[PDB]
Formats: sequence, C-alpha cells, structure tokens
Amino acid sequence: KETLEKFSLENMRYVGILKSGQKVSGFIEAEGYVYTVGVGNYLGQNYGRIESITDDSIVLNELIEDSTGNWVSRKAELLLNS
Amino acid sequence: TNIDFRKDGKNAGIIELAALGFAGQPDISQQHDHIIVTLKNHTLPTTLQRSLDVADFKTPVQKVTLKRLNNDTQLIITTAGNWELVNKSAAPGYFTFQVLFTGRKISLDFQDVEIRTILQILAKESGMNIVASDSVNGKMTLSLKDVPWDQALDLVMQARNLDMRQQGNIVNIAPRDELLAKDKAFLQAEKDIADLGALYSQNFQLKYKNVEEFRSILRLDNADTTGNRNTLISGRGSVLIDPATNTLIVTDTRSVIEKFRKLIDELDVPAQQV
Amino acid sequence: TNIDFRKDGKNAGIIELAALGFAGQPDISQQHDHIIVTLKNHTLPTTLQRSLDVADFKTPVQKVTLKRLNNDTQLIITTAGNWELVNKSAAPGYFTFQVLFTGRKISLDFQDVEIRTILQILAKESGMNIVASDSVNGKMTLSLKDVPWDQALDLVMQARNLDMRQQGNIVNIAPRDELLAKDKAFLQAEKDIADLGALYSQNFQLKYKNVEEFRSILRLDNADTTGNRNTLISGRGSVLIDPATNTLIVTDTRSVIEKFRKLIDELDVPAQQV
Amino acid sequence: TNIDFRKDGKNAGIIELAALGFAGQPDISQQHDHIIVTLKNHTLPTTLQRSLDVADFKTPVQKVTLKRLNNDTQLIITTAGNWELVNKSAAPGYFTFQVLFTGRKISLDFQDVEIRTILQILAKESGMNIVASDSVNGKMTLSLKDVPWDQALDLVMQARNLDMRQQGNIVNIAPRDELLAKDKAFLQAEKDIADLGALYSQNFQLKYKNVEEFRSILRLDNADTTGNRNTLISGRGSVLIDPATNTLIVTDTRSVIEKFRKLIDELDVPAQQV
Amino acid sequence: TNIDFRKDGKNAGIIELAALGFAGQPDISQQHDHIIVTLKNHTLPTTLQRSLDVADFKTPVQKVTLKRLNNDTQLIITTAGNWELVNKSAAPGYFTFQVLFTGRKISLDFQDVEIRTILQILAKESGMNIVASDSVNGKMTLSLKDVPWDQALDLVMQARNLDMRQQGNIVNIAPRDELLAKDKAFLQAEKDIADLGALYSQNFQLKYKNVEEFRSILRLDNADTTGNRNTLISGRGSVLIDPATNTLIVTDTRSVIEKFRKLIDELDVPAQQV
Amino acid sequence: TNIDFRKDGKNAGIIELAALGFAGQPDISQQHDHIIVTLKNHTLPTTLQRSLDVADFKTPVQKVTLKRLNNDTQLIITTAGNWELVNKSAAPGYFTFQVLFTGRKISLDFQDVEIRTILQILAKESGMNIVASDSVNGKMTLSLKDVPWDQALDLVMQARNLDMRQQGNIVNIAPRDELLAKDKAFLQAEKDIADLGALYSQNFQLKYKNVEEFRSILRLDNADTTGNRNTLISGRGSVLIDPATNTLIVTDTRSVIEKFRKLIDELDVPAQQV
Repeated sequence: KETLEKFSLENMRYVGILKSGQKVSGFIEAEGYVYTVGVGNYLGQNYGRIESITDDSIVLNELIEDSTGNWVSRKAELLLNS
Repeated sequence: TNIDFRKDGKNAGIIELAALGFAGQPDISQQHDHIIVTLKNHTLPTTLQRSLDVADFKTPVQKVTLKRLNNDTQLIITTAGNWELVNKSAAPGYFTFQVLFTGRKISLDFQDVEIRTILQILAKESGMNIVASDSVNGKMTLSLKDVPWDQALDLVMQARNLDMRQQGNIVNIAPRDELLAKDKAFLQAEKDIADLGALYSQNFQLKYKNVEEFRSILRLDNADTTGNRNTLISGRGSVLIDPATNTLIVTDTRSVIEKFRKLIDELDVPAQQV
Repeated sequence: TNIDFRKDGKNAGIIELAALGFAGQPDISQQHDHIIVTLKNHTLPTTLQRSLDVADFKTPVQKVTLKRLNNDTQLIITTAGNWELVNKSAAPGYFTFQVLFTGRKISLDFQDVEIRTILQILAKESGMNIVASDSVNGKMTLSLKDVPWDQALDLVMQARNLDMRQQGNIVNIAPRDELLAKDKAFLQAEKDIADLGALYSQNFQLKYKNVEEFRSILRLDNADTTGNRNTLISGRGSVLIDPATNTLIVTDTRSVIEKFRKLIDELDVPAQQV
Repeated sequence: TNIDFRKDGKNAGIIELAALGFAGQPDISQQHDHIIVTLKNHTLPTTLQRSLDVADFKTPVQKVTLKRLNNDTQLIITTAGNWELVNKSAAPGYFTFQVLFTGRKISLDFQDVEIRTILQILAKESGMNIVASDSVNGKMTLSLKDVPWDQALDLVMQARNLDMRQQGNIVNIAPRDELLAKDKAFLQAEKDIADLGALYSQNFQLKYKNVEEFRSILRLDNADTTGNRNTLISGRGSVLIDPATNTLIVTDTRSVIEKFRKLIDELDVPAQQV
Repeated sequence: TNIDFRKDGKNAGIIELAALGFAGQPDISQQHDHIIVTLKNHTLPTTLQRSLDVADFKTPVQKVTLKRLNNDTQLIITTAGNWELVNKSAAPGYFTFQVLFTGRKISLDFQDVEIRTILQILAKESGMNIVASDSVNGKMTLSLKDVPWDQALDLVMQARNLDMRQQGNIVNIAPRDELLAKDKAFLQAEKDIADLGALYSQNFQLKYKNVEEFRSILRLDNADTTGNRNTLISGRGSVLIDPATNTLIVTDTRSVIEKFRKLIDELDVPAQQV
Repeated sequence: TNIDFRKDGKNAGIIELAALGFAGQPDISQQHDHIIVTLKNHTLPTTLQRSLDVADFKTPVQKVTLKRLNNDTQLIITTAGNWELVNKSAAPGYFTFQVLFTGRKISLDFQDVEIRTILQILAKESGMNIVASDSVNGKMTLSLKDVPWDQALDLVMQARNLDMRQQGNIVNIAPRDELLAKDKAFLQAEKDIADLGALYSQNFQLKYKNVEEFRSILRLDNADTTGNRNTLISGRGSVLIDPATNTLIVTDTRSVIEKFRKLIDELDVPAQQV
C-alpha cells in the first residue's frame, strides 16, 4: 500500500485539515509522518479506509485483526485533537 | 489537605491532590466546563484552598482551583476542548486526576508550524517565490478553508506574522510588525508605562523632492547596524517603503520614525525654496 | 453541602447537589422562572452557598444559585424557555437535577447556520448571486416571516452580519462591520480603555479632484497586506466606497481611517489651488 | 422557613411557603392591596425573609415579600386588579397560595394584539390602506372609546407604536420610532452612559437648493444596507422626510442624523455661492 | 522547620530542607514547572515559610518558595529547562533536593562566549577584519541558524553588544551602546530618578559649514580623557559620526551630546551669516 | 541568643554566635551565596534576630543576618568571592564561624595601589613623564588586559581618578574631577539637598576677545588661595582650559564656574562693542 504500513495507529491522529472549494479533506500524521485522507482513502496502521470528513472530525473505517484473531474492518470517527 | 499539578505522558494535565484523613472515595463529576470533587468529612481550611497558575502549559487543564466547602472539600479543575478524566489511587489518602493579489483557492491548515515553513509551502504551491529574512518571528497555528493563498497570506500576516514586500519575482517578508517587536520590548521594559509604547506607521508626504533621492540618506540612518547596502534594515524592524505617488511610508519604532521624519522633512524644505 | 453543574445527554443542564446529612427528599418546585429545593434540617453555611457561572453554555439552565435558608437549604436554578425537570437519587444524600432592493417575499428561518450558507441560500432563491469574502464572520440565528429577501438581508446584516457591495451581477459581502472586528479587538486589548474603541465610518467630501483618481493611492495604502489589486482590502476590514456625488466613504478602524483621510485631503488641496 | 413563587393553571400566581414547625393554620387576610399571613410561634430569621422578583410575569401577584415578625412570620404578597386567594395544605407544614386626518368614530379595543393586526383592522374599517414594513415592532394593548380611527391611530403610534407616512392611496407605517429602537440599543450597550442616548429628530432648512435634488444622495447614505431604491431605509429606522416648504426632517440615531446633516449642509453651501 | 538553598557539583541547585518532627518520607512530585513536597503532620508556621532569592544563580532552580499547608508543609521549587530531581536523606529529619552588508550564510552558535571572541571568529570566517576597542562589553550567548554573518552581526550588536564602524579594510567595533553604559550608570546612581536616564543619539544638521571642519573641535571636546588623536573617544562611549549628506550623528550621554550640539550649532551660525 | 561579628587573622570575617540552651551542634550549610545555620530547639525571639552592618569591612563576609525560625534559629551570613568556612566550639553553647593618545599595548593590573604610583609606573613604561599634583586622590584598583597605556589611562581616569593635562614633555594630572571633590563635599554638607550638588563643566564661547587675554584675570580669581602663578589652581579643583578654537572650558564647582563665566562674558561684551 504505502509507507504508512510501517507506523501504528496510536501514533496516528488528526493534526491538520486540507480542502479545496468544498471537498474538505482531513490531514492526519503518524510518528511525524504526515499523510492526508479524503472521502474514500487509506489510513491507520493495518488497513485503514476513510469514508467521509467533517468539521473538527472525520469518519473513517479501518481493518484490524480482532473479534476472531483475523483482519476485520471497523468504522470510527475522530475528534480534531488540537 | 493540599492540591498539586504536573504534566506527564503526552501533554497530559495531572492533578495530584493530598487527602489526609480520608477512607473511601470522593464524588468525581466530569463536566464539559470543569471538574468537581467532593470529600465528605474532609473540610479543608481556607489556608490550603490555594489555586494553581498552570496557564499556557499546553495542557487540557486550564487551571486548578481549590475551594473549602461547608463540611467537605470541593475541587474545581477548569478544562478546555475534548478531554478525558482518569482518577488514580496510589494509596488510601492520595488522589490523582490524569486529564488527557490573486491566486488559486487553497485551504491552509498549519498546526503549530514555523511561519517560515508556511512561507515555503505557499511558494511551493506555485504561490510566488517567498523568501523571508532570517529571524522573522516564530511558529503559528492557523486553519482556513476555501481561501486563495494570497488572501490567506494576508490573514496569516495579521495573526502575528510578518508583512510582505515583493521584488516581483521573489518576495521578501520581514518581521516588520507592530505587535511582536514592540510587545516583547514592552515586557522587556521595567517601567509600567513602557509596557505601553508602540511601533507605529506613518506616511510622509514629499512635496518638493523626489522620494528616491532620499533613499541614500534614509538607508544610512536606518542602518544602525552594519550593512553595506540593504533596503530593509536593522534597528529591529524599521522599514521605509516608497509609494508611487511619491510619498514615503515608514514603519518602525517611534524613536526611529521620528528620526526619519526629521530628515525627510528637512531635505524637503530646501527643495521647497524654489 | 455543596452545588455542582454539568452537561450531558443532548444539551441538558444537570445540577448535581451534595446533601450530607439528609434522609428523605427535599421539596422540588418547578416554576416557569426558576427552580426551588428546600431541605429541612439541612441548613447549609454561607461558605457553601456559592453560585455557578454557566452562562452561554447552550443549556436550558440560565445559572445555578445556592442560598442558605433559616434552618433549611434553598436552591435557585434559573431557567429559560420550555424545559423539563428530572430529579435523580443515586444514593441517600446525593441529589441531581436533569434540566432538559426589491424582491420576492420570503420567510427566513435560519437556526444556528453559517451566514455564508444563508448567503448562498438567498442566492439560490434567485436573489442575486451573492459571494462573500472568505472569512466573513461566523454563524447566526434569525427567524423572520413575510419579508422580502432583500429586506431580510439588510436585517441580517445588522444582526452581526456583514455589509454588502454589489458589482451588479455578482455581489460581494464582507466582514466590513463595526461590531465584530472591533469587539474582538477590544477584548484582545489588555487595557480597559482599549475595551472602548471603535471602527467608524466617515464621509470625505472631495471638492477639487475626481474620486477615482484617488483610487490607486487609496488601494495601495489600504493594502497593508499583500494584494496585487483588490478594491476590498485587508488590514482587517477596511473599506473605501465611492459614491456617485464624488464623495468617498470609508469604513474601518480609526487609525486606518485617519490615514486615508489625510491622503485624500492632501491630494484634494493641491487640486484646490486652481 | 422560606418563601417561593411559581406559575400554574392559567396565568396564576402561586406562592409556596415553607413552614417548618407549625401545626394549625396561619391567619389569611385577603386585602385589596396585598395579602397577610401570620404564623404564631413561627418567628423566622431575617436571613430567610428574602423577597421575590416576579416582575412582569403576567400574573395577579405583583411581587412576594417576606418579613420576620416579633414572634410570628408575616407575609406580604402584593397584588393587582381583581383576583382571588386560594390556600392549599398538602401537608402539616407546607403552605401554598394560589393567586388567580378625519374619520368615522370607532372604539378601539385591542387586547394584547400585534400592532400589525391593529393596522390591518383599521384598514378593513375603511380606514385607508395601511401597509407596514415587515418588522415594525411587536404587540400592544390599547382600549379607547368614542375616538375616530385616525385619532386613535395617532394615539396608538405614541404608545410604543410606529409613525405613519402616507403615499396617498396606501400608507406605510414604519418602526421609525425614538423609543423602541434606541431603548433596546441602550440595554444592549454595556456602558451605563450608553444607556442614555437617543435617536432624535431634527429639521434641516435648505435655503439654496431644492430638497428633491438631495434625495439621491440621502437615499444612498441612508442605505447602509443593500437596497436598490427605498425611500424608507435601513440602518435600523433612519428616515428622511421632505416637507413642502423645502425643509428636510430627519428622524434617526444621532450618528446617522449627523451624517445626513453634514451632507445636506454641504450641498447647500455650494448652492449658496450664487 | 525551614528551607535552604545551595549550589554544588556542576551548576546544580540543592535545596536543603529542615524537617524537625518527621519520620517517614514526604510526597515528591516532580513537575515540568516546579516541585511539590508534602509533609503530613509537619504543618509549619507562616513565620518559617520564607522564600529564597536565588535569581541568576546559573542553576536549574529558578527560586525556592515555602508555604504552610493546612496540616502539612508544601514546598514549591520553581525550575527551568530540562532537569532531574534527586532526594537525599542524610538523617531522619533532614531532607535535601539536588536539582541538576552582504555575506556568506553561516549559523552562529556562541554559548557564553566573549563578544570579542565572536568578533574574531567572524573575521576568521573571512568576514572582514574586525577589531574591537579594548573593553567593549563582556560575554554573550546567541544561537542563530541560516543567517549571513553580516546579518547575524547586526543581530548580535542589538543583543547587548556593540555598534560597528568600518574603516574599510578593518572594522572597529566599540561599546558605543545605549544600554550597557547607561544601564550600569543607572544602577550606580543612588537617586531613583537617576535610575531613569539615557544615552541617546541625535542627528545634527549642518547647513552652513562643512562637517569635517568641525572634526578638530569635536574630537577635542570629546576627549575628556588623554588622547593625542582618536576619532572614537573616551568619556565612556561618546561617538561622533559623519554622514555623507553632511550631517553629524552623535551617540552618547545626554550631557556630552548637549555639549557637542552647542558647539556644532554655534559654529554653524557664524557660517550662516553669509 | 544573639549574633556578633569581628575581624581577625588576615582580613577574615568571624561570626561569633551566642547559643544559650544548646547541646549538640547546628547544621552548617556552606553555600556559594550565603551560609545557613539551624539550631533545633533553639528558637530565638524576634527581639534578638538583629542583623549586622559590616559593610566595606574588607572581608569575605558581606553582612550577617539573623532570623528567627519556627522552632529553630536560622542564620544567614552573606559572602562574596571564593572563601572558606570554619566552625569553632570554645564551649557547649558558644558558636563561631571564621570566614576566610597612542601607545604600546600593556596589561594594567594594579591591586589596591595609589593612583600616584600607577601614574609613575606608566611613565616608567616610557609612557610620557607624568607628574601629578600633590594630593590628587587616593588609591584605586583596576585590572585590564590588552590595552595601550594611553587608553588604560583614560579608563583609569574615569574610575575615580583624575583628568590629565599635558604640557608636552611632562604631563600634569590633577584631581580636577567631578565625583570625588563634590562627593565628599556632599557628605560634608548637613543638608540633604546639599547632598545633591555638583561640580560641572561648561564651555564658554569667546566671540570678541582672545582667550589668552582673559588668562591673567581668570588665574587671579581662580586663585582663591595663595599662589604667585599657577595655571592649575586651588579652590579645591577648579580649572580653566583653553581650547584652540578660542573657547574656554571650565571645570569646577558651580559657584566658582559662575564667577568665571560672569567675568569672561563681561570682558567679552566690551570687546563686542566694535
């Protein structure tokens, strides 16, 4: 996928935003590494996938092993941590 | 009884409270504004209800405040933004609270970044070639959406940032700013009155003589530092700008501005005797 | 004894009261103005009758107020608009109170919406094409009925909103407003006197020279920011408007207005010597 | 002991009194002015004789007042107009008091009705065609007898209502009123001095130039709002009226009036140099 | 009970506290701001809560502050930058806290070094040949990055350092500085008013006579010390500089400047009678 | 209890403390700033915490300060520079603390030596032939490095030393100094205002007459002492100097200067009537 596959999710948080006109995208960062995400993108440690963004918050959905011991999706919104 | 504050983990506001003579646990009330902690049979004296001053500590805890209750001990821990409360009991008596001018449209989100970097980023954006002086300011945080970089730049300047001058291909931005230079100077000054002072901007009309002729002299006086030839000059942010309608605008400390005005008017007067 | 406040659920005003030494239940009196809670044999000291300051907390509870009674403890919880009271007893002693210029006629109902959106909505209404600057203001709430959008717009502007300028096809609305820019500036200023200050509007008569000729210079001084060419300009909401009867109206901070006046009058005078 | 107030039923003023240590019943004395309640052996402390502030609560109870007696507890419940007293004892100790310009002659009785409706009603009365602006004011209550609608209208205007301007067939009435706009503004102002301020009316004589010529400019400055063309204008109730003997009357805030005067006099002066 | 401060090891801030009547150990709370030490059953009198004044002691401990708690003894040891806390118990009662103008771009990092050395270093850098006077100032600490040596030099001068004059091949830098000479003088003066005083700079215009002609006399008065011939002169940092547009700039104490002005103007006047 | 100070050995600062009611030994804390001595169960009254005033005693002990502690007796013995502490117990109760203008470049290190000697030393250095008056001043301590003797001389003069006049082969240096003569005079004066006074220097322009002509008269008035013929004169350090551009500079007490000015101006005026 991308370098991000070398960072965890604990170190991944909302550090900034980034829009153009009205697309409004969310800018996240992991252990210094800066990587943005918009409607339908990739993030998180395992297999993160964002669906929508919002003011001071973003709605994503990753894929991590759990509830069985095998990769499994998981939606969740983050609250801008400034 | 007594209260204490400390930071740990990652920008977390810990509130170590000393409870001498308590057995069970107090009533923790996590509110959206502040926190509440009541301790039955723990009435503390007004000589121990001291408050904290952890302001600008980069933590979720605005400031700790202790207040003696009727028969109990109420605690007020002001907070800000989203946060989480975590109580810890390392022993029967010790309580703790871990509080954890035309351009393309762009959205500018810079979180705690140097203005210089923001300057570069914009340039990279194909927004001109912006080159700052060396030590213009510091770091700033702005978040904008749907704004052209040129507009955002102006907004950025106002926030605490610098003013911009453009050569044309390359733009130089300098710390020529009312607030920072003087604000710091104010704090520096011992006298309270000095705390009030100002760098100001004034426009000098030049009726008789051409503005450019003044440049040599103005540059010289402006350089109250070593500098072979600089339009921008030291003396901590003094600047002279030449408008097209032959007027000079000077931005700087009052003392420096006074000097510049005296010279400009002085030269103008002899031009005046026609 | 002691009182506490907190928000939960959905914009609900909770009032957690600490009752130490009580068995039964107090007398809850839900009034249309405030609330009343008496606790027999619960007389609290004046050192615990502290009041709350939950103002502008977006809740039905205006503010909590504690007062010591003769032999009991009376409580005053001011409220607003329609609401409901809900008492909860998590234990024998802990009490809680969950307080839960010509256009078509239109009715404008905007509840807590950005002015920008209201601007767009009106335009969508076939009311001109309104384009704001970028960061004009914030969100506002108005509710009107039987008012033409043009009229409502003016009313909207006054509420806290912006002033409007029309190009003709498209209209630009900007934060050029007396109250917001300065109000915030006042709060920003440390000095109390500074709290009183003002952006003001003044009309400059131009007898000798044409108004348009001034435009180049005025635009330049107005841009105390980078901007290749903008009629509206930075410097936080300074604006120059040209009326038909060759007068200039400037709206902005006093300092900026002073500068503009000096230049305008200055140019006018030489025009004057005919 | 303690007193409390609350509304219920249909605009009824209930006075819940807390009587701790009482057996029988007090002495209820219903007077045409206020109420009296004595409680033998119920002497309450001065720290519980607090009074109420239920002013303008739309109830028969003016305001509740508690006063400690020699050995008893006297209560004063001021009232107004015709009413009835109703005591209720929900228990041995808790006391309650349920306090429950030429026209045809017309009698105008409007009880708590919008001025706008009264405006319509009069028009329906064959009294002209009156059309208000949109948000002129609010609701008002007047009761008159044997008065022509035209006269009543003037009286109505004075009460709190608007001033009227007549096109001829249709009449427009606007909130151009000294009291409401400013009164609210006063309250809005934080400064006490601001509480004193005024919208005023002034007459401007125009010696040299015709009044109508001014109209274009005055309309423009008056519109400190968007409006293609309105004789009446925004800026919260500023108005210019043209009398026949070529004088202008302006009614509005002092600031706005000042602006208008400056322009009018300014134009008049050049007319003056003949 | 009592508190004490002392330095040891290598720039370490030790805080020896006297605990009379204690057995176990207090609660050490190492915070990022200050320190906290509570001693149960060690409540100290307000007559022993004296604070320390170890300011500018070149230690990690800003200043020690003692405060009496309700029933315990709280201690506040303000600190700065990164540091480490180390408690030591030499006995059951004695507590201790060991708190442990165009040039190439260069980054100037000088930690506590004499300005003179920095002067030499820059010269070695191929930045001119800089020669100071003898006793220009003292040592200073600056850290810069990405700045041309010429620019850094100006910044360096401002910090507390000197002003520079260039012969051309060699540059002489002197203590001609507003702040140091006078600041020290202020402290020297017994009178409080004297504490406020100033060395100032002023520009003298010379209309009638050539600036150089003045040099002989000015040099002489300037030398209120023995000196056969020095452009720079004693009298503790008085200097006269000749600008190209035949104006003289003098930097020095007010008294000295006054003298110089009187002479300059005096000579100019006879030149004036043409 | 009580404290005492005394000098012994070789410039040593002894601090004899009286401890009545003590058995063991206090806690000696030798700090880089001051000293600390705690005496458990030795709490002394505030009427015995008197401090010492051994200022300028030429000892390592700045000044002794006694302060009563909660239950003990803390002692503060401020010190300076490098020193050593030595406690001595002559008996169970008595405590003691033994606190033990162009020339060659030269480094001038003079430790507590007469200025006169420094004057001679420099001359011996091949620095001119310097001859002072008789009683110029006293002794002074300076330490310089890398400074030409001529420069050091000027610095030396400023420290407290004299001003220099050169005949050419031989140089005479005199106590003509603002600070010493007047400073002593100030102390001498009983009146506080007198404590503020000054010897000042002023420059007298001589337009009409030659400076030398004045010499006879000025010498005479200057000699308010017996002296057949002296350019330098008594009256405690009054001096007249003749500059080349025919101006007279006088340095002395205000009274004497006033007299001299009156005469100079007086003679000049008749020269003036041409």
